[PDB]
Amino acid sequence: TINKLNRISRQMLQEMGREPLPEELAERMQMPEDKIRKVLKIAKEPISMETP
Amino acid sequence: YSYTEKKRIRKDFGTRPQVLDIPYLLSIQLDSFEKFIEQDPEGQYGLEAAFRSVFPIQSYNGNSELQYVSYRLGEPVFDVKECQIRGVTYSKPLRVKLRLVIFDKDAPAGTVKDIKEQEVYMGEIPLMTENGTFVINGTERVIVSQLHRSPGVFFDSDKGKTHSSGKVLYNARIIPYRGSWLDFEFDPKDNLYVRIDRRRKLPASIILRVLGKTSAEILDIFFEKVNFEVKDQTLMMELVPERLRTFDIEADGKVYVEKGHIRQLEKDGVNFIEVPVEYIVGKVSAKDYVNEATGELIITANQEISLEALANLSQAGYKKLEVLFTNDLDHGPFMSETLRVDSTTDRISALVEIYRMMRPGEPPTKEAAESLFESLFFSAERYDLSTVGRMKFNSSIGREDAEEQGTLDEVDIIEVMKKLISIRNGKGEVDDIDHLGNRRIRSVGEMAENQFRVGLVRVERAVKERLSLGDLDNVMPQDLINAKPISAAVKEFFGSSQLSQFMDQNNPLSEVTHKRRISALGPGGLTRERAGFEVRDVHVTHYGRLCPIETPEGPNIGLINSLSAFARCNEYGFLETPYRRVVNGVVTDEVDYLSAIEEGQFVIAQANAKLTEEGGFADELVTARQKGESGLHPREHVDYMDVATNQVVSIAASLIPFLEHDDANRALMGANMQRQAVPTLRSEKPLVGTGIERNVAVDSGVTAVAKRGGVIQSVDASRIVVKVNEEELIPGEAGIDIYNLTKYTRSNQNTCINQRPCVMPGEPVARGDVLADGPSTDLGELALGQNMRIAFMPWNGYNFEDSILVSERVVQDDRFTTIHIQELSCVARDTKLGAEEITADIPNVGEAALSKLDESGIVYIGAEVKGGDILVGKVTPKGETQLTPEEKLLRAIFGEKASDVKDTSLRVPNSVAGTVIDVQVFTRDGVEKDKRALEIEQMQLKEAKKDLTEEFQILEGGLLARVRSVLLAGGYTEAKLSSIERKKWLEQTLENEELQNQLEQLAEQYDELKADFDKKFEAKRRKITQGDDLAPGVLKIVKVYLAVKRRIQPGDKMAGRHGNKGVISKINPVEDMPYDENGQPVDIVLNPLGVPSRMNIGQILEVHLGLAAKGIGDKINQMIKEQQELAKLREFLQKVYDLGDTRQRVDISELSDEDVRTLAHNLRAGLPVATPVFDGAPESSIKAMLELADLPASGQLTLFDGRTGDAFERPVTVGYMYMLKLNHLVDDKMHARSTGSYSLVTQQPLGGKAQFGGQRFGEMEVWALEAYGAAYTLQEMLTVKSDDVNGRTKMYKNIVDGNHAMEPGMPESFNVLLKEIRSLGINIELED
Repeated sequence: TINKLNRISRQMLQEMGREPLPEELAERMQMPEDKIRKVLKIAKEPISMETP
Repeated sequence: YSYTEKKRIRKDFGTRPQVLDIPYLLSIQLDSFEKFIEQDPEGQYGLEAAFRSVFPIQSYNGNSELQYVSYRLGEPVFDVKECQIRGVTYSKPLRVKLRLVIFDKDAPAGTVKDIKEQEVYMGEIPLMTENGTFVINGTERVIVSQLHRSPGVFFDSDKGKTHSSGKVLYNARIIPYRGSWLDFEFDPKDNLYVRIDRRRKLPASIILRVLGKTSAEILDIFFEKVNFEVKDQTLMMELVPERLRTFDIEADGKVYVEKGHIRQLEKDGVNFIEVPVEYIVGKVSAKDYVNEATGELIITANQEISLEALANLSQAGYKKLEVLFTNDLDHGPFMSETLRVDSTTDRISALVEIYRMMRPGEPPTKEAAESLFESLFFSAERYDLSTVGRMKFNSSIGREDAEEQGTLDEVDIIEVMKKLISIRNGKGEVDDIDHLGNRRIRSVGEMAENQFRVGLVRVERAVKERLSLGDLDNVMPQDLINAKPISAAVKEFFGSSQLSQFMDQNNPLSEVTHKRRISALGPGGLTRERAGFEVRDVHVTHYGRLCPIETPEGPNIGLINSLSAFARCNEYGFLETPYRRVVNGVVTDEVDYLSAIEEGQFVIAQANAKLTEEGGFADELVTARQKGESGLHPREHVDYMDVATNQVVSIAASLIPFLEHDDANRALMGANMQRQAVPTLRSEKPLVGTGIERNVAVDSGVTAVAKRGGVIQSVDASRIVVKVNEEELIPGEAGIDIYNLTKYTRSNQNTCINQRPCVMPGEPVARGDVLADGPSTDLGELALGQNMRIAFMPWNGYNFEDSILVSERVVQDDRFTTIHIQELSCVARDTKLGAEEITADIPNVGEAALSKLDESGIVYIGAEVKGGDILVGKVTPKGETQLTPEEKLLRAIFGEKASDVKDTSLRVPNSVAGTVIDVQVFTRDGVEKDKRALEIEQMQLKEAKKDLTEEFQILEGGLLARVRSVLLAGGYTEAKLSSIERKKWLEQTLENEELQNQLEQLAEQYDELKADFDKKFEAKRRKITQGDDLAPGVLKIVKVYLAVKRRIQPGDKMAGRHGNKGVISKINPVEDMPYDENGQPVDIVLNPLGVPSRMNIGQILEVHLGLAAKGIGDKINQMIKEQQELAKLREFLQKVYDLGDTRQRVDISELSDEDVRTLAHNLRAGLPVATPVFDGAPESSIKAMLELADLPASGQLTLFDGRTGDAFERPVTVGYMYMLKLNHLVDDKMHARSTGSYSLVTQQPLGGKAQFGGQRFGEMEVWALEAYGAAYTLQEMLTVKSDDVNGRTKMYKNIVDGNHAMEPGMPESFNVLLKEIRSLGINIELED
């Protein structure tokens, strides 16, 4: 789901020239906007504690 | 004189006229970024070069390719101000036209079957503002230029510090912009050895064999051949005369010396000679000899010749034998020796050995080895000796061809090897690595281009991969390009690069110095620890290019430099400095910009050289420099002259008066701390200056400079409207210029940025005139500090060391009070338990703390808040919390139980008191806006409506005035025009076609004057109304801006411009200050003991000059107060401006009466004086100035002690010095902690004032405590103060209950160490 969201975001940013908004992404995916936000909040890799 | 400078003319004490004005200070950034962005038809600079370097992208099979057409930059979504407010990067979209030609498989390759053209979005490129800054993530950043090693070939040596003996070992290094490094070095055994990419070393003949060179060819290239035939049954050497100049010489008619000059006998000239057989025994062969009958190789190339070999050649019938030349001084057998040690015999074996060196532990194949070599150096995809690198390479080896090639080749490598051999032999010299002709300046444009090319290669691999596959029937080229890698590359460069630095915004000088900074660090540069003495030193080539004074004092000494005043970067990136041509013995005003390599040849005199009326030199033997060495040279031998006296010093060093009387060590500090000054409430000009302040103030961009001349129509504290002159109007323009001023805006260092108007309604202004003075600016002059009365005496130890004693009046008049704007943020997010809400219903908080909050829960604008006051009230849902039995009993007794939400609200930091001046509310799209959000939205919409209406009203007034004038071309009574109501003009009726067509188009244009302005206002409504793109999980952000007035107090750091810094020790009363005979007390008393030891005398001179300046001002004030005639004032002003033999001719005859009165009014607080660096005011001029002001010529007055009234036994130097308030305030440095937060792993107190952390008791402190014998104090610090979790709690309880005793335990750090060592599979255990 995250990978397909990234692919659709890439295609939409290519199409319109700016970053897609959550509502437009939800419309294109035929999925609820709340689910889109939930997916967008979990795509983070933990940051290292040794980073300067 | 310009209008802004005619208001206050600064007296110039210089004597040398200037032939070249100081150029724009921010050219190094603006020119580079213009090179990056502006389209290049030749395709050599900027984005075009990267596009043509990456494109066209060809598929592996050949089915299709993607090629470049053109690029363009779109319109920005937001301007600079909205980008800063919102917190987004100021950038422009990049749109590239790409076409995807499809080839035909059936047709022969190269047939264009189809063409598909589309514009592709390739990311957003950040934009440089007009002042040379970038707005990244809402903050202002500066990209520092880099001083890096220039690409090419450098010849160097170990200086005999590696081998046991001296044995100076020579190496040559070929370093490209991109690709592998090639190293050719010598060994202690005199063998040429080769390294690639700094790995294991091989004989240099391998690189020669891999190019298809036979050993005979190598010997022919690298050696000279001497021939030996057999003539008339005798040995026959072909004699070369230059060689001869241990045996008996032939040519009996001209016998030379036998076994014991040359030219005299060589004069006749013979071509024959006979040598003994032994002369051949020691030589080595040159070519391979083959016998057809035997079919074998009698002697090989590069073999020792023996008697048996000579006999075999004799029997073979061969008569001609050639051998290589070998000496011990001029020619060496190095190549023969490295051929001997080398085991390679063919190209294939050389490739195999190179492959083993490159890729060890891998089976070697011919195709693999061949590929590796071709790619390492002869591939344009992996090797690039750029234009600068190629130019340096060709200059190094003296090659006059292949100027456009960026790949090494046969000729290049062999020329490098030959030149290294020659350098070893003695012909030639090594290169200087610190020489500025070998170091290059790399600016924003080049770095941005490189990162864009990295992104383009990332997208080019995927584009190639997709092109390989053949389903391109319904595929458009915008479906092949992914702009995310390119955007990632540029964003990484502009936000995470070491050279993309947070802007220094204390004052305009800090801005200018940061924009003109060069760093030897950064990617592709040095490191702080690995840098040596040599690179940190001042080179003779730094004259006029790098400032030898301005550099950080510390680990970064010598690694961060500042551009000189007149320094410039040429097209190749090398620093160049201007010079005046000397033609026919006279100094012509023509300026030639010379680089170090061009500077070395010529002899350049200095600006201090005396000149005659005819333009020639006065004294026969002038001082000059040649090849970096100073000396005395004849007048006729001088080729160039310096253009200015401040050519070698940077701007900050050029702003220090009397710099020539100060040491370099203290001038360094003066220049450094001139960038740390904090602007005050009232900007005051320096009484003693250098004349460069105007340049810095104008070029920094903090001031509002008029774009077009005219008459100021309207002035207000936040807006200036200027009526443009009739000669500077674009046809069909409004005719007005609007300047909106920045009012109380936070800077990067939490200072105040404020622009104050300096013009009145009706004042004429020209182009370049200053309309509003920014921070630290006074009437267009840089004003970093204040002029303070200074007495150089000790005062009861309150100026001990570097301490400063300051009078109370300084505090009373707020001379050093500063406004600091601080930004605080409250982020309400979404949690698992619920969503954080901003509201005024804060549990466990009384109505006293809710007084300053509104219904929405946000503090009012203008509310005076102290530490602990609630600014934004936020409540977060909290989970079930377990209660102790006593808490349960308390809740049962008093039924108060309201813990549904927890108070985590934004509170003012402790010891911070200020006024809320701005509140910004950001709400996510789809979240209900609270009442405060709609209030701010309505205020913004009203502001936009009013601003647009007013701007349109003024511009339409100007344009209708133009209309009026077009009618006045004939001239009539517009009273009849006003007889009909203004709107009713559109209700008129005309029947004549001539009049009616006019009316038609006029109506069609008036109604169209509404559509465009409505479009502009609708765009503004879109910008304010729309939601904000916040981080995931963030619901609402409330930002509160606090303005804090910080007054001077003990502990604050105050300093001058001569490196004399100090800390204020006491705020003494006015009655305790020393006072003169007139009763005027001094405001600051400084210790004299700090002048002689640090040898900064320029302050004392400044002090004297300041006194004289103020004295003259006082006289002017008296003349104004006594209402004397204007003739006497004019006479006095002319007398003041005619002192000394100066280059300045300020005559007052053409100054009007009002101009004279304005000038006198601006000279009330003292006459400004300019003393240029190295061209300053002599002591005689200062004494004459003092005598004009009726002051002692020694600058010393008789002072009286305010506490006793007794005159001091000696006169005291009393004057006026320009003092600054540095950004080191005791308010931000005082910290204290008893107990607070602790580290997660080590269970130790955190570090820093922001985290309420504790001080570090390091190893040295432990050593000191052990030396004292203080065991118990050390145990206290180690255990019960840092990491004994039970011990520190027990200590706190014991202190609360009076028993000052401790029960030390085991530090948690030792337990962590134990667990770590056990995790390393090692049993560590505490025996009992």
